[PDB]
Amino acid sequence: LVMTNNEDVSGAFVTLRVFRVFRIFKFSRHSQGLRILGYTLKSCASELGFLLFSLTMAIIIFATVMFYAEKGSSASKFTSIPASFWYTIVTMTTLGYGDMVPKTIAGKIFGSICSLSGVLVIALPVPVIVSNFSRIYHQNQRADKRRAQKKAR
Amino acid sequence: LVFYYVTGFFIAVSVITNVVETVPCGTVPGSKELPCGERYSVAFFCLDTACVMIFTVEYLLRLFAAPSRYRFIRSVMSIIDVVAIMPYYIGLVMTNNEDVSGAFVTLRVFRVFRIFKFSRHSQGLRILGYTLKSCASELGFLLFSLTMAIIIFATVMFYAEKGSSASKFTSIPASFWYTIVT
Repeated sequence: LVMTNNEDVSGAFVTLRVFRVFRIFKFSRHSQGLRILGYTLKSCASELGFLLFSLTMAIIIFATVMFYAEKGSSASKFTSIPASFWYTIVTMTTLGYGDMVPKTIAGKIFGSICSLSGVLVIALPVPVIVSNFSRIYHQNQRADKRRAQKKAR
Repeated sequence: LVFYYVTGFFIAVSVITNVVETVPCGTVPGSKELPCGERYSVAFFCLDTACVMIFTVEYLLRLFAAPSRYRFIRSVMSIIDVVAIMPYYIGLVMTNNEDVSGAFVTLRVFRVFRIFKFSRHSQGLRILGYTLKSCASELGFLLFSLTMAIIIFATVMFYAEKGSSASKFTSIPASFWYTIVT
């Protein structure tokens, strides 16, 4: 309202229009699920930090290696280390869009290593996170049943 | 505490600058576009030399106080700092005067190997290393199984899809890529 399209430029309004979806979170009080997932994200806060750090340095290492391996080629779309974060987070996560693929005989080796390394690195939190999700949900389940057994009395 | 919070600073500074030295930025309206790392040659030369200095000064005082001034040299971080620094000293001994494109990146790549100094900072990297060592029996079997499975499936796909129009399966060495992708 304050800034209706009279005083507006294309590079100034979507940055707040995007936030409109942020109202979907009000569903929290409706579903025990979103709130319990938030609580178990908070309870596991120690693990996501290590996941983020490991992911970041692994991206760095493998981006440098693939960059220097596949740098000199015909139209090698690995123009930069900032241009090989995309490829490496695609590979490490086993997406594989196929827009950038190595074509050396060294780049292939390092990509094949990169994919397994990503499978390894990312599979560290997903044990504990799902374990604690189950844990908190069963805790609340026995909580509700305990209160109900109290309401028997 | 402050020594730790200030030595964690310069590993990071070198990492970030080694990252950025490749970003093509600066249109250079006079000539073609250059990587930032070389157009500002002295800017990054000073940074690299300075962080080399900091790592060396840390390394000396680290070594000097070891019970075994030798068992510290066989350490897990000894070779870390050694190979962290050395590709600079060879960058001095072999400055671009005596250099060929196929001889210098093979040591320039090692520059990222200094990122491992973050080990003593985070319990995570060290514990992950210790559990890689504790599971050393399983990675061997994984490597062997992967290698023979690649062999088998590469041969099978090779002989199946060999005869086709532009069948890019020209070789068993040409069907390791496809099979480790799949």
